[PDB]
This record gives sequence, C-alpha cells and structure tokens, in this order.
Amino acid sequence: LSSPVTKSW
Amino acid sequence: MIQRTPKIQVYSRHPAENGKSNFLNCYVSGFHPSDIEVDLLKNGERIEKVEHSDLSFSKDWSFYLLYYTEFTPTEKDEYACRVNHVTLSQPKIVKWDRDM
Amino acid sequence: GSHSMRYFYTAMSRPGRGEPRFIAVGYVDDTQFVRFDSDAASPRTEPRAPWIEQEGPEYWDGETRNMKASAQTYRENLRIALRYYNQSEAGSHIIQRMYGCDLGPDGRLLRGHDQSAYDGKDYIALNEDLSSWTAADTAAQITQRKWEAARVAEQLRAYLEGLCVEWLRRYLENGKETLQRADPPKTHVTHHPVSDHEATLRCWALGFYPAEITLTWQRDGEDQTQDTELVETRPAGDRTFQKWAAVVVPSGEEQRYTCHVQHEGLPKPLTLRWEP
Repeated sequence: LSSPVTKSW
Repeated sequence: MIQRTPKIQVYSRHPAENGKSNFLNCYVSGFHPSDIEVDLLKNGERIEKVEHSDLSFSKDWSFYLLYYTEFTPTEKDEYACRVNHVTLSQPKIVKWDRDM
Repeated sequence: GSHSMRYFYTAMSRPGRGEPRFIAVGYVDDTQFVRFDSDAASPRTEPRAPWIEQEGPEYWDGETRNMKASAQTYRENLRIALRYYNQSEAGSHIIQRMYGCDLGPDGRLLRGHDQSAYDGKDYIALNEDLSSWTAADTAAQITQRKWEAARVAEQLRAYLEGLCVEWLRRYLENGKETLQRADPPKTHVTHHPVSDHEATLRCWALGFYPAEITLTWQRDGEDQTQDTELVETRPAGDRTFQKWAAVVVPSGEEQRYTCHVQHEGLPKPLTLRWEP
C-alpha cells in the first residue's frame, strides 16, 4: 500500500 | 547532466537446448537517464514480438530493464541484443554466447 | 527471513513532448506486485503478482487515486526544481523517489526509508529517526525548510510505522507460498582453456530466489576478490535470478581453486570445484 503523503518540493 | 552508460547481459532463461522452447533475455542496467533503445536480434534482424519489464531503479538511482522474447534455439541461428543510449556514439551489439 | 516493501517513483520531463511521464512500481523483497504508468492508455494501478489480485475495488481505486495525485505533484516538483537550480525549460530532467519499510525476522519494524533524487544525484532523504532530513545541497535545503514547516516527517513516520508495516505483513501472509519460499541456487563449475597454460573456471548459480547471493572464488583457501570477474545478478524472467563468478587460473592448478556459495535457501554454504 502506497504512501498518501504529499511531498511538494 | 551526469550520465551513466548501460551494462548489458544477453542470456537465456533456462540452459539452452537446440529444438527446445526457451526465453532470450537482454538485461540492461546501471544507466541514467532512463531513455534507452533495446532490440533483440536473430541473425542480425530485429525480432518483432519483444516484451519488457516496468521501469525501476537501483539504490544508486541507476535504471534497469529486462527485455525478453520466446525463442527456440538451433545450432545455426545467432542471437544478440542491440542497445542505444544517449551515452553511446553508436548502437552497441552484444552477442549471445551460450557459455557466457 | 527479513522482508521489505519498497515503492519506486520516476518522473521524467520531456519538453516539447507533453507533460512529464510518471511511473511507479511496488515490490515486496525482489517480487514486483504493482505498477502505474501515466502514459498507459488508461492509467491505473495494476496487479503484477498473483497474490495481490484478490484485493478489492476499494484497494485499486484508492491506489489509483493516490498515484494519479502523486503524478501531478511530481510534475509540479520538476517545475520547482528548474527554479531551484536556475535551469532552462529546454532540458529533460528526472526526479526519483524510493520509500518503504524493512522488517526483521521478528516481523517488527527494523527501519523505514524515504529518499529522493534529482537527475540521478541525491536530493533529500528522511533520516533513520523518521523525524529529520538530510538535504544534499542548498536547493534541497529549501525543500527541507518547507517540509519542516509542514511537519512532513511526522506524516511519513506515521505511514512507515503503521500502514506500511501492516500491509507488508498482509502481503507476506497472502503471498506466503512464494514470498516466504527461498529457492536455493543450482550450481555448477565450467572449465574452458584460454590458452595452453591458462583456463577460465566459471562458477554458476541459477534458479535462486531471493536475489541476494554471495559467490566467491578461493585459491588455496584465500579469497581472490581482485582476480574474480563477477557479473551483476540478473533476472531469469520466472521470478528467479542468475549469477556467475569467473577466474583465470594456471593450467594444472585448477584443483587449488574452490567456489563458495552463500544463499538463504542453503542450510550451509556450498563449496564446489571443477569436476573433470
């Protein structure tokens, strides 16, 4: 199951 | 940027036996960026029905892909993998050697 | 056995040729089980192993939504990276990310990972504490500041210690027939003269899973690391892997050389010699 977390640079 | 040239291995899924169905593999790895052109050759000609794995990469960020096709080896036929990449001046051809 | 789950994201820009391509693949140990490709005719998270197929519509819909959202985020990140490195809009660039969790033989969390790269170089990494960051350069320090202000590490920690471990354990049970089976290597040694006074000994390992293996040549019991040619472990295409190690030896000295094989599927390490 993948990570739902938003990682905007 | 900084670019890395592919490593290339050509080989079969099972030990080769003339007349017995098998799979011919060309494994390309260690390259960056991800665009790459890979053909499997039968007596110098491009095999049409070639499948490949989904793009992934190693812990050093370099990419790898498996290209493969069903084949039945014979004594007469020669097989090879042909690879182009931004790092190569011209396509590199690696011949299938049953023992290497 | 110890076990791990890893996702691998690649986003590649291509000026003049549309929006950046995003591909994601997920693995348990050396077994791929899902893929997503934004260039597919109908992009969807898709099964790539038989034991994941039983997951229901809510799984596939949720994963597809997440990966489509990630594709959009990484398209924006590629635009942001251009700014941070003062780069033109003319070139092709790549962002990569790998993340996931490792379990010990206990089945408990050993450690988590979330690491990213830009054009093949380290960009930013979540430290082993799952609470701080290592930025590779002054561009990545800008991202680090943003993620600190947004408490991104706390969210990742919650995922890595929670859902990541829970779902890896679920996959390991559902796929236990294969994921918890080690296939030991089939091994043999070949011999080929190079010339009248040298020969190549090649130690082969075929048909093994998982990929981790050690193949070494010894001469008179001493490792021959410098004189050994070792090919990269390669996939056979049927889940298993292959590898060989070769040494060139003086004719008549072949029996002074032994090949040693270590693999999880073996009760004890194997020693083999050329058998003429």
